[PDB]
Amino acid sequence: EVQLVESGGGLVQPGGSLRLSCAASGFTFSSYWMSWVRQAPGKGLEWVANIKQDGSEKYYVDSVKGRFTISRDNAKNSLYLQMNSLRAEDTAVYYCARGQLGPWVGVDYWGQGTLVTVSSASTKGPSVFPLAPSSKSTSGGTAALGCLVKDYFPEPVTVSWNSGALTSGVHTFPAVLQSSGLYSLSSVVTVPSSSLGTQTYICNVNHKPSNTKVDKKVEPK
Amino acid sequence: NFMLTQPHSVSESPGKTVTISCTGSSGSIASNYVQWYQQRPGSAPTTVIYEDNQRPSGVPDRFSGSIDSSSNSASLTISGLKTEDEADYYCQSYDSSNWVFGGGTQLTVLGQPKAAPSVTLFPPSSEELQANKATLVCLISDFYPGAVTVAWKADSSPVKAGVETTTPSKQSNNKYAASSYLSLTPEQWKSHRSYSCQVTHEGSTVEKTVAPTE
Amino acid sequence: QCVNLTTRTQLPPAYTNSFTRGVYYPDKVFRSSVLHSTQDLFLPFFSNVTWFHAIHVTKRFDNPVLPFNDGVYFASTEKSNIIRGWIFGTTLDSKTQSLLIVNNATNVVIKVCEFQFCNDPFLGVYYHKNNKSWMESEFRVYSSANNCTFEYVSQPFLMDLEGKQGNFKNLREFVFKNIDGYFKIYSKHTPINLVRDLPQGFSALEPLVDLPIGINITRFQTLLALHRSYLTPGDSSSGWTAGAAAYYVGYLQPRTFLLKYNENGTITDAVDCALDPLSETKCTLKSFTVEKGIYQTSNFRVQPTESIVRFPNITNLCPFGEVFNATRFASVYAWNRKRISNCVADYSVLYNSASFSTFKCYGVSPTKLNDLCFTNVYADSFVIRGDEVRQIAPGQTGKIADYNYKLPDDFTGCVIAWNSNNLDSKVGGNYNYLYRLFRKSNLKPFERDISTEIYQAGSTPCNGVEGFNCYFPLQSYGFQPTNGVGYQPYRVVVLSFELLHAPATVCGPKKSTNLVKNKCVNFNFNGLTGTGVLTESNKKFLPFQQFGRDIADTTDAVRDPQTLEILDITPCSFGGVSVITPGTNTSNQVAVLYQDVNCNVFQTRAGCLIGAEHVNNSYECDIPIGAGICASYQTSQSIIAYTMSL
Ligand SMILES: *[C@@H]1O[C@H](CO)[C@@H](O[C@@H]2O[C@H](CO)[C@@H](O)[C@H](O)[C@H]2NC(C)=O)[C@H](O)[C@H]1NC(C)=O
Ligand SMILES: *[C@@H]1O[C@H](CO)[C@@H](O)[C@H](O)[C@H]1NC(C)=O
Ligand SMILES: *[C@@H]1O[C@H](CO)[C@@H](O)[C@H](O)[C@H]1NC(C)=O
Ligand SMILES: *[C@@H]1O[C@H](CO)[C@@H](O)[C@H](O)[C@H]1NC(C)=O
Ligand SMILES: *[C@@H]1O[C@H](CO)[C@@H](O)[C@H](O)[C@H]1NC(C)=O
Ligand SMILES: *[C@@H]1O[C@H](CO)[C@@H](O)[C@H](O)[C@H]1NC(C)=O
Ligand SMILES: *[C@@H]1O[C@H](CO)[C@@H](O)[C@H](O)[C@H]1NC(C)=O
Ligand SMILES: *[C@@H]1O[C@H](CO)[C@@H](O)[C@H](O)[C@H]1NC(C)=O
Ligand SMILES: *[C@@H]1O[C@H](CO)[C@@H](O)[C@H](O)[C@H]1NC(C)=O
Repeated sequence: EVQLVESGGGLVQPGGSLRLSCAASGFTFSSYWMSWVRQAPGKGLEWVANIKQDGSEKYYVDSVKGRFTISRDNAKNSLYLQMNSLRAEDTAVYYCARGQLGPWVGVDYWGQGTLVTVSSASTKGPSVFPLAPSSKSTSGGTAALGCLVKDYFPEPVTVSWNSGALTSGVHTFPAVLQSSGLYSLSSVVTVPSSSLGTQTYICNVNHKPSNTKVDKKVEPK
Repeated sequence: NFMLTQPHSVSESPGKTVTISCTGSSGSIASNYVQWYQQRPGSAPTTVIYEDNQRPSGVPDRFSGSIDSSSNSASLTISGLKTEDEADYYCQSYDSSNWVFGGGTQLTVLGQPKAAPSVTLFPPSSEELQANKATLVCLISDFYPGAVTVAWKADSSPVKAGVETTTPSKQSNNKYAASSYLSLTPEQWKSHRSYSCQVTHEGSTVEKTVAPTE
Repeated sequence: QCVNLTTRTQLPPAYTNSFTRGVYYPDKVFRSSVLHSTQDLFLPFFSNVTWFHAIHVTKRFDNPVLPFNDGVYFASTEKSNIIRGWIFGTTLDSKTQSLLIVNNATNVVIKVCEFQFCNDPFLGVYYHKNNKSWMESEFRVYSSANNCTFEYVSQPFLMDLEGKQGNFKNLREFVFKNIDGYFKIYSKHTPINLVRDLPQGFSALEPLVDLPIGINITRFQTLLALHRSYLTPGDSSSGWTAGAAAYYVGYLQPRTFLLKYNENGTITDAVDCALDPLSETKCTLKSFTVEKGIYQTSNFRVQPTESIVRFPNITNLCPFGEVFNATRFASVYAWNRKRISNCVADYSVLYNSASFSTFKCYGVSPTKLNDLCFTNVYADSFVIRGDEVRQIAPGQTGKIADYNYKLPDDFTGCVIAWNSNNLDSKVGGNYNYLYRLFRKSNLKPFERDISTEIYQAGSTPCNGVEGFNCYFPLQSYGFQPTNGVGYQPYRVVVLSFELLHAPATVCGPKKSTNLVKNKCVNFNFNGLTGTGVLTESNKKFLPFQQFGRDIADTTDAVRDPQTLEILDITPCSFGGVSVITPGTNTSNQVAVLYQDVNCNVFQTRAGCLIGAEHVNNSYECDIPIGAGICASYQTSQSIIAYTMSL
């Protein structure tokens, strides 16, 4: 029974350098072929690189040719992958692949993997827009309330209403990716229209990476 | 330029035998070994077929493979089609010092049949437009199946840029909900006649019209 | 219908000790004054038994879905009759047959069906305002059942619904078993005045019912009854009472027991055989009284731990180097034939490299090649352009496949192909390589032809000169440095392996584990699977021998092949478990004696003696042991060992 552990990702960088490691146990590292395989989230499988059991011969794909490097050692039973000059396409999940005899037998070994994403947006102030639909007819999805969160990075956002006092009927739509790779989402709650002026509605938005907590009252137009 | 061609949605069938074909174009796939890889969605992949005729230990004997050199295609056959088959499959080859992988063949399908989609509009308010912003959001929910298209109609010409749509999400109503966002400018907002956001489904089209007059 | 509970503060389960509990009648026969031993599933004495609480005074309500092993032991010290019944099943989702055994206030029924169970079945008891009696109305055990096979109604046991907080007055035990699909229930009501730490009394459990059901049981749950008086609001969320109750759950395991019977055939005492050496001595002698003397109960044998393998050294590398690293390659119509034999096969460098383009192995699978030993290995070699490489495989037809080189349809070999364009062609191209374009007929497999005659195509002979309707079957190949990839030269080497009646000469590499000595291990040195220690000997061997025997004709000396050490073979250990007993009405402890096993603990000449203290003084001895040393019970007082006095 062979353990494979990968921990090399978890941070975003455009055109920088990253170091990924796969740890293997339960077998002899210096007698079988090794490889690295990645896949895009929501897309198919593709091959990245392979290396001989002694590290003498290494090969990559033509897309990553010129850059990239792979090295190994048998004393501590580990595989080393180093990357440089990354691009936006490199959002992928990388598995360290282990061989049996050569490149014809099969991959047949996929370590669990590590999620690797790359982005250029570090941290920006979120925008809060508690929309107030003062004039709206009945027989709709939302009677009268609105809250919008736009231009924030990265996920997630703690969205609360009335400091968490109300929790029934709260529906929070998932974030959408815009043309610039920016997140935006809205949350709606169903409340009677007769309490527009008789009840104070406050949308609470908290961002942990941005350390911003903004509470905004809802006032009808 | 070695590559492998295989479909993306096949074997949507209960309890009988169905074959999946993967073929190449640049060279003969029968020269080298081709293997089939089988992956949990959201977990680590595995392998169902290796050496092109055998299977790893513990793999049930339902899966089988064959090679047809006349059509230059590789066939993977599943017999049982039990409840443990929710996967996407790949065919992998070896041309010369490089590995090539297949596109992927998704296999997942092993009270009211129709739900009316509730569709809502939220035009930007005075607070939005005073900050040089205009966010129009098109919300759709309670539809089945979750295969819908969201489009925006202007006064005399459909738009192409500035519209973003997210994949539907599973809510607590045995249905799905989707959202669309549009970024616009106040100049064209007041220079038009009536805004429309239309959504299409299986034999259904719901259209909604609003006016800039408030 | 059912409702869900709310989270609250509970109590962790504790563990208690059983005291001669869990004994029932193993058969339906009568035995009088008989000490009979049977193999059946009972509860071991002084074993760890899982304990649960049910007392309110807080709010303890813990009924997990415990697994059902082979036989369970359920003992309840019920006083106020809070316990109601039990349920069984495997998944409890209306997919498999499941049991429902409830002792209701009016009658006892046994219904086995596919009842839809909730996460916590229970029975609800209310206190009426006008009526001063406790009655049960919430019958929330399941939702519905579809179809089933077996149903039974027992005797109408009278049930008390009033719960109190006083001490317990009755003890009830239940044993549930499932052998060959037959359900077994054993129970007996035994009054007692105790609350905790069940007494050491003995009470055999008589059979009650033998319901034939024939299903699978792997999970079970317990049903409890709560009360809703005027103090509680009456909602099953945070305010309720359950009186005072307690129940014990134990698991049965198979053991051998010696059962004592009296003149009226009731079980009085039970003795185990795998619990105490004194109990083993009692149950081996088939008597409850043991006198003084030596006794043999069982034996003792050590087991091997590891399994080492040391195959002989391999250094006969096959000539695979120059056949692949060959400067000159023959033509296709004159392909070379080289026989490789009498060497250790090494395909490790063959598949670990990647300069080759084709690694297809027909007939045999290349994943196991080092474990296969063949008699003859052949290797051909020829050069062919990149287009006619798929024609090498059997079944296909073409110019090369039928006029120059044909392979049989039952090929069990391998084909190796790689590209070499710069080496096989200079700037001007190579023209020294010949191939056949015409032939009289097809070519049999593994047949080559050397003749360069004039091929005849028409009916009129051309009288052996160049002309029309007859040409040269042998033609030259043109090569270019800047041609296509498919027109580049490729070197193809075909390996063929065959089996004959001769002994195998080509074998794959073997592995060798590290040598562990002075331990009871298992080894296989090419001629025997011997288990034992490997000591260092002082006797040399002549330089032609690998084995070695003794006077008694036993292989006890084998030379290690890779460093040439002479190692002896000795069995690990074996013997018997002898015991000395002071006798009856004198003592209760015994001491274990080994016949020849070498190790409170005293190293005697007659083996290993434990549990007896050696003393230097000598008295007259009564219990013989051997080698001039006896044992006796002498002053508290314990068993001593000493040299006997003449
Ligand atoms: C032909 O010669 C090459 C060149 O040495 C051999 O390739 C070497 O194989 C050995 C195996 O022990 C490796 O340790 C070296 O790293 C390899 N060197 C190079 C430069 O490739 C090859 O093994 C030879 N062919 C055969 C079949 O013996
Ligand atoms: C029962 O098990 C517990 C923990 O598993 C242990 O502390 C206790 O000593 C055991 N009881 C006996 C009688 O061995
Ligand atoms: C007692 O419970 C059993 C279990 O199903 C049921 O069949 C019986 O009708 C109940 N008794 C009364 C009086 O309802
Ligand atoms: C219905 O009863 C039959 C016995 O007559 C049994 O074989 C069958 O399994 C039952 N149905 C289900 C769904 O278990
Ligand atoms: C009962 O379970 C055992 C072990 O799980 C299995 O071998 C047997 O086939 C099962 N029988 C039925 C009737 O389900
Ligand atoms: C059992 O046998 C003993 C011995 O004679 C006798 O005293 C006792 O009354 C008997 N009990 C029964 C229930 O027969
Ligand atoms: C066995 O072979 C190894 C090298 O493969 C060598 O070092 C060792 O001395 C050999 N053992 C002998 C000759 O007894
Ligand atoms: C018994 O074993 C011990 C340690 O293994 C050793 O010192 C002693 O000499 C042995 N006794 C005999 C009689 O060989
Ligand atoms: C017994 O007495 C002798 C007297 O010399 C002494 O050497 C020996 O150690 C004693 N043995 C014990 C077990 O006390």
